[PDB]
Amino acid sequence: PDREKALELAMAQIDKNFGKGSVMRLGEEVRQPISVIPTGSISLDVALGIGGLPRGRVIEIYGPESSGKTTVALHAVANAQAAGGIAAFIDAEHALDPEYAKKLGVDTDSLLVSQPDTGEQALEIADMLVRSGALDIIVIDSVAALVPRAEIEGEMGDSHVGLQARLMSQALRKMTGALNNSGTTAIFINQLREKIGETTTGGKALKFYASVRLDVRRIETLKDGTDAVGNRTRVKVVKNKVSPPFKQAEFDILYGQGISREGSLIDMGVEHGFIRKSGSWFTYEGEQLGQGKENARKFLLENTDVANEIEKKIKEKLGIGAV
Ligand SMILES: Nc1ncnc2c1ncn2[C@@H]1O[C@H](COP(=O)(O)OP(=O)(O)O)[C@@H](O)[C@H]1O
Repeated sequence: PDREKALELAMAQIDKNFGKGSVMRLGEEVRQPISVIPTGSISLDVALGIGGLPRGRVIEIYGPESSGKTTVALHAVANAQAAGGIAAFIDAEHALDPEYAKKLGVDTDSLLVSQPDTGEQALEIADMLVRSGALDIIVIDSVAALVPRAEIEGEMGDSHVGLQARLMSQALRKMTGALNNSGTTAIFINQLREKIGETTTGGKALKFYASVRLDVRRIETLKDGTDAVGNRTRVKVVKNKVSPPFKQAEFDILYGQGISREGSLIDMGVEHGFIRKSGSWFTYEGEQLGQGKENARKFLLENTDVANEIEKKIKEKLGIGAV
């Protein structure tokens, strides 16, 4: 017996029977193009292994409110649009701020929005839009807000049943195939609430249907020195059927703004040694970026020439023109 050979032969059958990515080595150096929608976060794109959210798949972005989920979802929509894509937003929360969305580059006018009467209706409308093949991306707001018609209308069986989960099951069971054929990426936003208790009724069916699952979370409030703007987010790719999972990314979303490009450039620039972080100060090839991630953030903002050559250097070192 020759283990490594016997193994590849197994993995081969494993994948052929259940799909590419059925099994893989955490340390894999992946080489499949696989059309993506840039998360709006460079770090998150790399963490995903394919440079963004896979197209034609079900994506779940779960986490506590205010952790950055909708922002990513919105940045994704903006990116799909820029590539001449058509986006749809199934809204069951009534929270979306189109203004903030425009700010993230979303063309709100061409954005389809639906505000369903019941959970059923909501997924059914999503399913219809999907199989028309016209959509590149479709975001469903709040997994939990997809409450069953029967619950919406007064219907007390004292204890009723576990219907909403089945609602998300049967719905994903028939949508996935269409998404695959259509190539539309379905992002489900899962707002986790209530202090204590990866799921929200349908998030249990979502757990198995998703090809990518993002654990978004707020880990820090950004500052100067008691000055704030917005917080830093940490995302954990807990499920990745297209690349080795369990990776992580971080980024800053300043208040009123989306993901800070410059921030990502400083972060990755340092960890990838392109920019030199000497204690309090930041430097890029002799040039002083300033003392304080913010000043450096600002510096990079003003000197667009730098940043771009830095972005270039980081981009090259990682994801370049493949195939
Ligand atoms: N409508 C808005 N106006 C200004 N800033 C916003 C707005 N929505 C979101 N933000 C910024 O994005 C951050 C994350 O918000 P969001 O991603 O919508 O929360 P969630 O994780 O529940 O989807 C907010 O803390 C804020 O920094």
